[PDB]
Amino acid sequence: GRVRTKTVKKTSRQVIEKYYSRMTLDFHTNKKVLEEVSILQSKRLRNKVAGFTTHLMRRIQRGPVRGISLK
Amino acid sequence: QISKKKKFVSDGVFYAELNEMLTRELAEDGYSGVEVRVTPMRTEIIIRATRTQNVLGEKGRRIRELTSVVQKRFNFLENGVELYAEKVVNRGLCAIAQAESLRYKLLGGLAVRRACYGVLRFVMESGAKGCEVIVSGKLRAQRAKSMKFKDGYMISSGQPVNEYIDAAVRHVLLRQGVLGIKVKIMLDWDPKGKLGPTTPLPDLVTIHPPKEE
Amino acid sequence: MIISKKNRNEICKYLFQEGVLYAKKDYNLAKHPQIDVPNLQVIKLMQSFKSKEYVRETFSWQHYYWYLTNDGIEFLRNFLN
Amino acid sequence: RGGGKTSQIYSIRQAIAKSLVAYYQKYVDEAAKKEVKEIFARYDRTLLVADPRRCEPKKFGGRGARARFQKSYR
Amino acid sequence: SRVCRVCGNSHGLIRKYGLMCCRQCFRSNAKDIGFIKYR
Amino acid sequence: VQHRIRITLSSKSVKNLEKVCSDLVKGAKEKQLKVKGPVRMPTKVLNITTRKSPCGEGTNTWDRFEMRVHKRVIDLVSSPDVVKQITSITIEPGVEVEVTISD
Amino acid sequence: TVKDVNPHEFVKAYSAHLKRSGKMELPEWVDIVKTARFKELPPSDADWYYIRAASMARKIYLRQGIGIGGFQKIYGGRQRNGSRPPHFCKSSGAVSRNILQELQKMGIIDVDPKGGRLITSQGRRDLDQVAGTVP
RNA sequence: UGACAGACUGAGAGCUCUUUCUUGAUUCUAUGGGUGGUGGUGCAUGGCCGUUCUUAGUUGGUGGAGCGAUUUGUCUGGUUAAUUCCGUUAACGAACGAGACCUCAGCCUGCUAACUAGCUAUGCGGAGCCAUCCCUCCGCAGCUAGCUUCUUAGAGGGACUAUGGCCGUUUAGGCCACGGAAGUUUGAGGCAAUAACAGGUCUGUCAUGCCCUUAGAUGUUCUGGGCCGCACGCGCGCUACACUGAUGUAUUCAACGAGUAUAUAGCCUUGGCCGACAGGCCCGGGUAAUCUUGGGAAAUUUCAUCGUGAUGGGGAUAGAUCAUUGCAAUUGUUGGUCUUCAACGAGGAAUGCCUAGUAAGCGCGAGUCAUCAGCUCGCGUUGACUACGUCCCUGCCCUUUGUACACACCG
Ligand SMILES: [Mg+2]
Ligand SMILES: [Mg+2]
Ligand SMILES: [Mg+2]
Ligand SMILES: [Mg+2]
Ligand SMILES: [Mg+2]
Ligand SMILES: [Mg+2]
Ligand SMILES: [Mg+2]
Ligand SMILES: [Mg+2]
Ligand SMILES: [Mg+2]
Ligand SMILES: [Mg+2]
Ligand SMILES: [Mg+2]
Ligand SMILES: [Mg+2]
Ligand SMILES: [Mg+2]
Ligand SMILES: [Mg+2]
Ligand SMILES: [Mg+2]
Ligand SMILES: [Mg+2]
Ligand SMILES: [Mg+2]
Ligand SMILES: [Mg+2]
Ligand SMILES: [Zn+2]
Repeated sequence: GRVRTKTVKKTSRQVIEKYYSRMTLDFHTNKKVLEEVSILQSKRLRNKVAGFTTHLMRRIQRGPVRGISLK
Repeated sequence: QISKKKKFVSDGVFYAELNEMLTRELAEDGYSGVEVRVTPMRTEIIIRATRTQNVLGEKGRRIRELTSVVQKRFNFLENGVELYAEKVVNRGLCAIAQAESLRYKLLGGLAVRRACYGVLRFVMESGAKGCEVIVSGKLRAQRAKSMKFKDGYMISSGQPVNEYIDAAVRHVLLRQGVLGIKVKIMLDWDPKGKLGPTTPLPDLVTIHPPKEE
Repeated sequence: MIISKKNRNEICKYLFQEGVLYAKKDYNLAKHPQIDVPNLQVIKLMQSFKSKEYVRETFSWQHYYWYLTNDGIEFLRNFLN
Repeated sequence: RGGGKTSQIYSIRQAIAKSLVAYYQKYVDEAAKKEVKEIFARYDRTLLVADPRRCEPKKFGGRGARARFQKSYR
Repeated sequence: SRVCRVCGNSHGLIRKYGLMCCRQCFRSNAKDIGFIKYR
Repeated sequence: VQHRIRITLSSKSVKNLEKVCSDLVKGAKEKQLKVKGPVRMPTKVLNITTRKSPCGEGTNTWDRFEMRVHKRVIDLVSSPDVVKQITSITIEPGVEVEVTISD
Repeated sequence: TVKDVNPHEFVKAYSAHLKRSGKMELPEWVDIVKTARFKELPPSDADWYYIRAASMARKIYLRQGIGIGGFQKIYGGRQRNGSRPPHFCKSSGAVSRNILQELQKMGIIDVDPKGGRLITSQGRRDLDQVAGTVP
């Protein structure tokens, strides 16, 4: 039931693009980093987006990845 | 002495009787709403319209009429309450003004579809994220039918409906029936606050550009 | 409606002094606020002024708001002034 | 204060159990309460942590949280 | 001998808190008075 | 010289009322007054349930209207003019002030 | 004292105490009354009047400021109305008022300022002395 | 225009009449026009509401295909609660719905506090007692607090499937496990698309077209009666058919809400006294976290009595009387007291609701309200059995397929 929707998925890819090196594997630091690169309207949605940037960055740190274009 | 429950209801009912009284008269004036403020030693009734010279009458004759009968009716100390007439900063963003404009066109004898598209493009040209207009009644034929004119964006569910949609319903008494008018106008995110709301849509995001140093 | 000249005269005194007036739908209350009348004479002579368009009547959802109009001030001027 | 009869007995249970370890944490030893806690926890987990369970609100169309008025077709 | 302050209807009337509205005219004016339907 | 003056605040609005509440507190804290507040009072919740239909037909469906009412209290050890010298800032729309002289 | 002893077994002791603590007056309506509107039969026990006293001599001991309109509630209970649903029912005040009257005359309780009925200085003694006389 | 007595009439309605006063151009008479109508038509309408339909569905622009209706987009597949995603791809890029959102509940010995909330300490005061002090329970006040654990209400914090494991196009996601207040979107609700229905509502609305009537009224007002009537069939329910109980003691634990000058105390009503109950008289408190009320709720828990008996289960029916509400109690408003003691022995064919503080049990508050709650909307209290599935019955969504159906298989 926790399938991440388009907004969480799309923002998560897009937010990595603009700030890749600035991110990490920590969910809470990623939550805080995500706090000061955007303006959002709910903390539940923030954790969802930061949740889809944390492990996504393992699969990025592990191998290649789709539309997101890392310099 | 009166308690808090009876107090808050008393203020609320006063607003409704006032606002539903400011529609009987300022119908063909572009009345859009009323701000009932209560200052020390004075209580404000900030009427606001899209045609201010009409509500004032000549040299403030009509406003004299209005303040005094409000004075008398709702038992205020004389010289207590006042009425004021502001102008609406935008006309297209207020469905009350647009519904009444559309009503007066249909009453006068403008063709129905000429009126609805005229309203629709005005509201959009006024800066709205979207507009929606519904007319329902007997047009040219005894069986009733409903026409819907839509433009731009429009939401219908969730909490943000309350803080982004300005909607009005007005009856029209065209001969041989009643055509009801629904004007649903969608506002745009305006941080200044004067035209549109201040918070954005709940699922709108802005990823700030990554400045380089 | 049979209003006395006395009862008639007290209606329109208030009209000049203030300009506005307000009754309710409440029939035969026997004491109008702000004046002395059983509320039927006021209501049904406002209708006489409204029929002859000396008052502008916003029926105000059965709550009877009235504003005296220039057409009738001149005519009501020639009765008690 | 509050609750019923049974709920209070389950309450005093935690009050007694928790109050001991808080006293032990603050005044005896921090590792002399690790023994105490695992006595309480290996028996029942609800002598330290409450039940979040509460009275689900009533909704209309019936006189219960889930129960609905009996339905008749003819 | 108690009717709606809005329409003068004798049925479905709400004296609670001293509104004296019928159950329908109230619903028509509910948000204006300030009764928010939070739930 | 130094009295017991109580300011009572009620409103329908959480955010709006705490705008005024804190301003009064910071108003008088800039005067180093004895400001004992805010004492926060149980929120009253007026309620009406009405049938949604105008005709009593269909699945009987009910809407629960309600109103939150918030109750705030401030204590000032001050004078009847020091209370009014402070409480002259712009009172935000609708917020109810009813300062009285306590015992 | 009072709280270390069973609020039941103790009142048996204090019900045996107002028998043999000299004596007092006793209504010429005692043996007929049902003590409440909703009761079905009058109290079964013959020496119920002192048990009601002993049970209600601890009320003021363990509280303060109870009138008759509150003492009615303390002994009221459910009421079965036959066909219609059952409710709460408030018991009678003639019994409750008079128990107070007797213990007033005997120096266990007194009338209370600020309203109500308040325990005596020396009545507290015996309710604590006989309390000590319970296992 | 208004009236005396009597007739006439329930009527102290002057309604009409006897008679002769009284008001003074207000009116009355006819033509015409208005007005009112809980009168008709929801198959003339608006608005609102329900329902199709609680599911996941709907639609442009440009481009492609077809003479055209139409189609594609909107999908083979995996996944999801979801047209939600991964992807696919003659489509590309968008709009609604879904989600997000909003509200109460579940954690915060961290923050702002708080005598209209309240512990904690100390001063005294009462008692018990190895007793003099100490130990214990209690009541009253304060510059007692390096008071806010408990209560209120603001801020924000916290959960994101985050970490681990197996599964999987090793994608989206699935199952689990330590931790945690919390891992069905944590719980429950609010809002909620397109297209429709000849769905309901003209009896909510001086919302409303047309028609009917408009002074001997379908207008209004008053008296009285009816909506409640009883051979019978139906639906939601209350109380039971008892011992896992009835009664009578003793014992004592909530939460949500509520108190319109209510007139000379008055809505909620404490405390005193009278009274067997019912109910009175008295002093008062509160426009309320302040008084009612920290709402001393019931089931429950104890201790006896009953003993398989239509019994003391059960409480219909009815007789006598008393008290309260109201202008009025009759076709018993209701609450008492005594007496009367019915059917009912777990309910045939059928059939409803329901998956954890849930079902079921128990009581309380609010709406209506002068009085009446077997109702509805909320609240808390005790608190399970079962299942963790399927498409069998009843239905819903999508695809493929057949149709002689299109008011559409009730064809
Ligand atoms: Mg029962
Ligand atoms: Mg009629
Ligand atoms: Mg219809
Ligand atoms: Mg309709
Ligand atoms: Mg095309
Ligand atoms: Mg072509
Ligand atoms: Mg196309
Ligand atoms: Mg949900
Ligand atoms: Mg209607
Ligand atoms: Mg009926
Ligand atoms: Mg029902
Ligand atoms: Mg019995
Ligand atoms: Mg019992
Ligand atoms: Mg009731
Ligand atoms: Mg299932
Ligand atoms: Mg075939
Ligand atoms: Mg055919
Ligand atoms: Mg057939
Ligand atoms: Zn109404």
